[PDB]
Amino acid sequence: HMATIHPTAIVDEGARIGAHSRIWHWVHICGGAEIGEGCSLGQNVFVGNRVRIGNRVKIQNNVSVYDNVFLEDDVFCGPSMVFTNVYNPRAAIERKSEYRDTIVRQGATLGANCTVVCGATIGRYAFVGAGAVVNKDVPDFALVVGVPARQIGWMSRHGEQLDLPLRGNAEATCPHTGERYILTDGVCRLA
Amino acid sequence: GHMATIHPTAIVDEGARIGAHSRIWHWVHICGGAEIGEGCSLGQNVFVGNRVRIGNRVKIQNNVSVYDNVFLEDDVFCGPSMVFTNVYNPRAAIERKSEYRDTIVRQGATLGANCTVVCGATIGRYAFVGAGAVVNKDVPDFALVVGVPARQIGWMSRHGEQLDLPLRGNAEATCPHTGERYILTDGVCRLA
Amino acid sequence: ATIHPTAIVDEGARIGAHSRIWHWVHICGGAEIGEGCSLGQNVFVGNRVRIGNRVKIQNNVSVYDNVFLEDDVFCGPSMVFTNVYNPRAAIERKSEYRDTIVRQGATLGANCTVVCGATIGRYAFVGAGAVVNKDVPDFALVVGVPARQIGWMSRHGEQLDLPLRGNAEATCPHTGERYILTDGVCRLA
Ligand SMILES: CC(C)(COP(=O)(O)OP(=O)(O)OC[C@H]1O[C@@H](n2cnc3c(N)ncnc32)[C@H](O)[C@@H]1OP(=O)(O)O)[C@@H](O)C(=O)NCCC(=O)NCCS
Ligand SMILES: CC(C)(COP(=O)(O)OP(=O)(O)OC[C@H]1O[C@@H](n2cnc3c(N)ncnc32)[C@H](O)[C@@H]1OP(=O)(O)O)[C@@H](O)C(=O)NCCC(=O)NCCS
Ligand SMILES: CC(C)(COP(=O)(O)OP(=O)(O)OC[C@H]1O[C@@H](n2cnc3c(N)ncnc32)[C@H](O)[C@@H]1OP(=O)(O)O)[C@@H](O)C(=O)NCCC(=O)NCCS
Ligand SMILES: CC(=O)N[C@H]1[C@@H](OP(=O)(O)OP(=O)(O)OC[C@H]2O[C@@H](n3ccc(=O)[nH]c3=O)[C@H](O)[C@@H]2O)O[C@H](C(=O)O)[C@@H](O)[C@@H]1N
Ligand SMILES: CC(=O)N[C@H]1[C@@H](OP(=O)(O)OP(=O)(O)OC[C@H]2O[C@@H](n3ccc(=O)[nH]c3=O)[C@H](O)[C@@H]2O)O[C@H](C(=O)O)[C@@H](O)[C@@H]1N
Ligand SMILES: CC(=O)N[C@H]1[C@@H](OP(=O)(O)OP(=O)(O)OC[C@H]2O[C@@H](n3ccc(=O)[nH]c3=O)[C@H](O)[C@@H]2O)O[C@H](C(=O)O)[C@@H](O)[C@@H]1N
Ligand code: NA
Repeated sequence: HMATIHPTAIVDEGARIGAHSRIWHWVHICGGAEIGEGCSLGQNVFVGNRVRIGNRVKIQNNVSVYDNVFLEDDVFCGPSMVFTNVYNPRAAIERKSEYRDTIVRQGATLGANCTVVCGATIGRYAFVGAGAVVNKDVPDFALVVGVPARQIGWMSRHGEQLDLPLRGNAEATCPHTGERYILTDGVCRLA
Repeated sequence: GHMATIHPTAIVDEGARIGAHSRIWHWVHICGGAEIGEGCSLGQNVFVGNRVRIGNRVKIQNNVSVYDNVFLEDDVFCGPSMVFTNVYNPRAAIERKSEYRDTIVRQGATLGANCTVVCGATIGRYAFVGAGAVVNKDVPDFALVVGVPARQIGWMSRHGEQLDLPLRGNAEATCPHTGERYILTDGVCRLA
Repeated sequence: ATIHPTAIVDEGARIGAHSRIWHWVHICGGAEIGEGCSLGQNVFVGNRVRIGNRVKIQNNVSVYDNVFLEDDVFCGPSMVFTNVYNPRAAIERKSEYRDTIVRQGATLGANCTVVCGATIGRYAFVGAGAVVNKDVPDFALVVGVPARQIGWMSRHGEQLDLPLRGNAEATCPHTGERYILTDGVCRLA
């Protein structure tokens, strides 16, 4: 049941990778990293030391999970999406002491080639469209697109838009499962 | 010296079909189901899935992952770190391997550096997707599209320069490099 | 320079003291890299490339032929350079490369893209994800697709209290250094 690791991958002494996880070609994981069970890390992923990745997190090719990135259970990182840890980098000024956290909450989907400016929290089951640039917190269930990203709707856990306004108070059901969502002052939650 | 073939660091899985005179560079991984034509170039860290067909003289720059259900015709150009997809609405907790949508890129299309194509879109012959655009709808033959999301702003000749053609209606234009004539018919561009 | 054993640095490449080359980097034999640089995972460097001193290049950056990086340039993770403006696979355009010159202290944010031909000014700052397709003035802060200027960044890397255009003066509070905006061009006084 131990994690399976491609022979071309480099997992540095000390790293913790949970059962049933799968680590693919030319992945490098630093020794501080903690990765849960049933994760998948695609070709050329990088993982830093100051990183916690939960269970069943699927990370596509070419994603660098840097120090100060935290991924909850069931997060999806699409191909070539990009995390950061310094807000205002300058090569002349080492900013390793100024890292900002990026927290991605359970079930959030980070679309292909999106970018997340450090300091943002991405809420539970949020959905960041392909290519978006996130530079503010993303509410639970929010669908955001564009550069920079702006909220255009709400996404059910299953991954389809809810017939719910952005603002105010309202209720709606998932078009697939029928489960109910409540909007209260512009914040969406599961009933 | 000798012509480069397949860099020794590449991994080409048993079964892959690669045409003559193609060049596969450092730390490329090609899956066993893939078919790749003649005269192609695959840059550093390319990935190619199993359910993939790539034509002839397809030039793929570094860091492009040609996933299952992407199909590239002859003379397609994939710019550095452009991005294909195959699931429209991914959720880690919901496996969607039976829900892949095709991305078909027709002959001569150019996909600019760091663009992204949302699966399901078809990219027309000799289309031109500007650097960093995000394509989420079909792109007509010859269309020049830019932006997030991508919008059509012009028409690009086979040579790769804008044609003096309006976006809609009927019109004609000539490429000054080749003298090739183009006809627009109710907003659809073709070579004469 | 210190070079990870998985990196491939082709014979002829010049790499200065105190530089660090990380996992599965490939550097071509014509490249010139200065002192105190850092090249992250899977970086690629072409032959017709000059990279100055103390240039920090994060993972997944391809520094292609005709890209020139001055000292103290920062290239963020997965940012993207180009060298052909209008590529077509059928038409080899290796003779038509356009230069991309990135001047001293400029920062290229994560996952930005620079269309070849642009010059990026000294201490400019290209926001994460921007697509640059025009020259970026010294100290300009630009964001968006395509990139548009929204302010001015000090060397330290925080916005200066200057109008977007016009004539004005400002001081960096971290260093006390003075900036002068003359006819929309910012400089150190
Ligand atoms: C967000 C997404 C799921 C579409 O959701 P949807 O509910 O079907 O939304 P629609 O297509 O109706 O689009 C709604 C609006 O948002 C815009 N939009 C949708 N996705 C967008 C994106 N990624 N970037 C910018 N705008 C986008 C649409 O253009 C439309 O606006 P318009 O009418 O002004 O043109 C899809 O576009 C997307 O980004 N998928 C991600 C695919 C991916 O990253 N997969 C990775 C795994 S392989
Ligand atoms: C599209 C491209 C070829 C320019 O074509 P062009 O016919 O010269 O067009 P122009 O530069 O006149 O631009 C026309 C409009 O489109 C905009 N535009 C052009 N390219 C754009 C891009 N990639 N993204 C967003 N907008 C863009 C321009 O800003 C201009 O708009 P504006 O007048 O409102 O500012 C070029 O910008 C590009 O994207 N090249 C791709 C380079 C590449 O990917 N190379 C990879 C191989 S190394
Ligand atoms: C540019 C940046 C430094 C913010 O600078 P700032 O002076 O704090 O600017 P603000 O956040 O006040 O933003 C000012 C405006 O520009 C917009 N903006 C800021 N950064 C943006 C970006 N990258 N793309 C698009 N828009 C952006 C903001 O949304 C705001 O406009 P709005 O009011 O319409 O929303 C930051 O967003 C950024 O891009 N950092 C780069 C991180 C990176 O690449 N790190 C790499 C090393 S790990
Ligand atoms: C990766 C990281 O967090 N980078 C931040 C950092 O940059 P940098 O150029 O100094 O790099 P870097 O820490 O040396 O690592 C470079 C590469 O070496 C590899 N690397 C490095 C160390 C290690 O122990 N293992 C390893 O694999 C691994 O491949 C790694 O990617 O400081 C910058 C800053 O000051 O603003 C921040 O903006 C950056 N986000
Ligand atoms: C690659 C791919 O098509 N991913 C889709 C997929 O995700 P995932 O995390 O389950 O991955 P994955 O199939 O295990 O392959 C991961 C990596 O392992 C390597 N890989 C994998 C298998 C193989 O035979 N060879 C190989 O190299 C190779 O490097 C590969 O990149 O299911 C998602 C979903 O359900 O929504 C879809 O959104 C994703 N687009
Ligand atoms: C990389 C580069 O500058 N590409 C430009 C080029 O495309 P292309 O497909 O012909 O490639 P390429 O020169 O064969 O190199 C491909 C890969 O082989 C590797 N490579 C290649 C040669 C070499 O000596 N060493 C090496 O590592 C290395 O990994 C390299 O990335 O001609 C196009 C064009 O005509 O418009 C331009 O738009 C492209 N910007
Ligand atoms: Na990218």
